[PDB]
Amino acid sequence: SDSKEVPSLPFLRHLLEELDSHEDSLLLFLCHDAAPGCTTVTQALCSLSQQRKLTLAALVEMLYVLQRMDLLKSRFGLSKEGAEQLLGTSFLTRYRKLMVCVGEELDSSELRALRLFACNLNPSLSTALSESSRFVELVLALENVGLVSPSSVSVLADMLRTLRRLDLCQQLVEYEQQEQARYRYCLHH
Repeated sequence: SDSKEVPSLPFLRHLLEELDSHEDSLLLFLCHDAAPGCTTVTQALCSLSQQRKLTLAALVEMLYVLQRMDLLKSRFGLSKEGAEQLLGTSFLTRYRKLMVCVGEELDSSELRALRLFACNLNPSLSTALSESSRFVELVLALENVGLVSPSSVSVLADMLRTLRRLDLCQQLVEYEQQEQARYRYCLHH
């Protein structure tokens, strides 16, 4: 394999010192499928390294999703457009990236309403959610009881529609339709 496409871990751990706790949570969520059981970003990166999934493209996509254009420039010499050329070319899935982005378009009041909608749909979720739960944590909670998955996000779309955020609802409906079409007629990132 070409080592050029694999940044060294030390270079990465140093990069991590630039992210705060919220950003760490978002990255851990992005690595949920590939790095199971991990609780720290360091663990997730090590797991990805072991699988040779921690490529230049993967890191660039992570930084782009986190909107850290400062780090894309300083660490990879890439402008926003340069980074966009790499989107969809790593292990990262459109499902996970979309969920992170939608979460960043919600304010605390909207997030609170969504958590309440979820607990009303399934009261069992109350023990997995609190007033400090982030959107990505709400998504994982829904996934863990089978309400949503990478192939089905209509429950979340419905919740967003109830919130009157038809714009976010539409992004999820369109994603589900795109994923369905890809699976059915192509047998995504």
